[PDB]
Amino acid sequence: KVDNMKVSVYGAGNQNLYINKLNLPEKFGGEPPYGGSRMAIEFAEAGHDVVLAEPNKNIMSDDLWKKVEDAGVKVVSDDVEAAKHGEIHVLFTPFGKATFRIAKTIIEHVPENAVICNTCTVSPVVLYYSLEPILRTKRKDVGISSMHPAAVPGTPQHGHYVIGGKTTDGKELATEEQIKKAVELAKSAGKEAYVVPADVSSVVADMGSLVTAVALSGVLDYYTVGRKIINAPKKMIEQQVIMTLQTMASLVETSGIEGMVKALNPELLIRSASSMKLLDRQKDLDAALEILQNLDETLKAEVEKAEIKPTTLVAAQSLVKEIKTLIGGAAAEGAIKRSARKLFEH
Amino acid sequence: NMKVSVYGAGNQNLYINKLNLPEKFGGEPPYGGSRMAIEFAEAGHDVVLAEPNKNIMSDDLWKKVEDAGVKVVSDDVEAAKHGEIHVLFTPFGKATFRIAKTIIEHVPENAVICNTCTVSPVVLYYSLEPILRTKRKDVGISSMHPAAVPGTPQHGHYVIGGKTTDGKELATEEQIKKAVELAKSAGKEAYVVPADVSSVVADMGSLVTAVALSGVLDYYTVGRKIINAPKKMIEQQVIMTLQTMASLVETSGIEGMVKALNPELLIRSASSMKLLDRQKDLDAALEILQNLDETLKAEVEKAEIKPTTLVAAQSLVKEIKTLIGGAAAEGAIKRSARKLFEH
Repeated sequence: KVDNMKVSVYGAGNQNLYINKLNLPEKFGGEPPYGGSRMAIEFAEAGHDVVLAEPNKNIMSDDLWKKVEDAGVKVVSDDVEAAKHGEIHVLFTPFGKATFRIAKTIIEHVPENAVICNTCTVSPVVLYYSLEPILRTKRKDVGISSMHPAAVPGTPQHGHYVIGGKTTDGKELATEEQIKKAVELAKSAGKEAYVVPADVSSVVADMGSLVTAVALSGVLDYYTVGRKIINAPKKMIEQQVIMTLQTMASLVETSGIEGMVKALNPELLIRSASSMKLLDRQKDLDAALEILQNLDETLKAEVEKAEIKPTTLVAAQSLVKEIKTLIGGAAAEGAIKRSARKLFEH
Repeated sequence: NMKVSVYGAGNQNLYINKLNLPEKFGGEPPYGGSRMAIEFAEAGHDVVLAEPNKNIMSDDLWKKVEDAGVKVVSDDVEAAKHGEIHVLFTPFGKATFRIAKTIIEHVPENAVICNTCTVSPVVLYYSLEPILRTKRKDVGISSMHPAAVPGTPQHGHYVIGGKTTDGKELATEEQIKKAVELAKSAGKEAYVVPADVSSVVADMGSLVTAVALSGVLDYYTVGRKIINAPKKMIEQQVIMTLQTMASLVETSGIEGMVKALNPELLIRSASSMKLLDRQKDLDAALEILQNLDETLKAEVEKAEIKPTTLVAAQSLVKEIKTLIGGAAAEGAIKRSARKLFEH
């Protein structure tokens, strides 16, 4: 049963961002409003009973608000009023500011068996962790998922959503029924919807997908050159890929992007990577060599001023296993949750 | 001048006949480890090259090695007793670890052992740590990463692994100084980089480092200048992406990682991020991912996605240090790092 659901959307979307910063109408298409308010509109046009919670009326003009009201969306300023309404709750909080606050505000008011979905930025696993004390105790009925759009809702390019489902390591953050409800809601207005494990969904579909796609292209370039030209052993290539990506992630975590750049040194990196220009067409490498030679002088200045903080070489998944064997599964999971919250929530 | 031992002449068939370095990059054979030996000997050092496989190069190339004043031996133990500095140019499998373990109890007092390519000096240290801890507290571990094949014109420097960013000294200042001088005496520049990052900047995986970095900087620019996303958000997203990718390859291999991330979905989302006039990194990526090899395309669907735990790695390291104490946390980090990168 997935027709005429009661839906709550939180956040109309920063129309100044969409209209003037991204200039979506002229460069991508569609008409405002965009984002969360457009999601509410499309859900309502699909026959769902939709409430949009938005505390700031001034976030868009009266003329765009009329578009929302005409779709039959009910607009409220109080998140708690939207919380009591919906069986599915969609957080449209792109800048990861309000996401935790709104979730914490609504969790003790949402109806029995409600599911709460984040749309972008914050990973549903991190959202689950932030809510876990109540989800484990008083609200075991509530599910956590996500509904990541492929492009800003309202633009022609938005043709699907990615829904965060059971994690690769077997964690169910929402019931099968709750996930099915999110999937079918996502399909409103003719959209495609795909379930991807919740521990990877944000890396595939959110704005960080830019980094994912470019890093992946480098990984595949090296895999090809490594195997087909150099005949470097596969396990060696994988070990180097792991160490590269892990080191880069760890340095950003301790030292920020500027500190990470300072540690890896573009000038050294250009010299080493030039030696790997070994086949016909490696446009990813060509592009990187040119970008790294032409860094912004403002970025460069902040890089000399940056401090490289202590950063420990790890094999991360191997370390997880090792921690489980030392202190047991429950305590290891506690350690993983606490440290994930310290980086991604606090 | 210094007593130097080099281990491994280099696969001349690979450099000359498979890769055709003389015509595609330049220079003349031999390349790799035997060329390092030649250059060190021509700079006035007392060099032994240990190479058990006489057939690894033609007779004429061996004559070049000998004419440079390199002493060639077939036994790694003889080379072990010779050198104050030991440079491993070792087949890029497990031979690095075997040769290191073979020489460590025979090298002189205060010797330093340097790897050249592939293996991180931190991992080499971990592989030898039960011996370094106790019987050979005097022996240092470092690296001399050429960052190009020695003998090619592109080889102009070495990257030397120094004190780690978290403050571990795997070799003394005096040992690191020898590696620097060994590089400078052969007309190369020498750059000391923390040992925990040196293989990432200098070895073949630097291809991946450069391309991944360019994407990180692309998003940093979009994020700050167009979206006005907060810096910490941008950083959190970068960390999540790079960590998830590393973790998926660790559990599931490159194909499993590709399967988990789904190139078609990824292409669609990343396309929406073409928000600047020139993002050649993104353009190149979209073309690469849209046009994957049909054989590669095939082994990805066949791949299994294994259990993979979302972590904040450095936060988790701090968390384990406080939980079980620094000594036990370091043991856990060492063992688990050896399990992936050595075993």
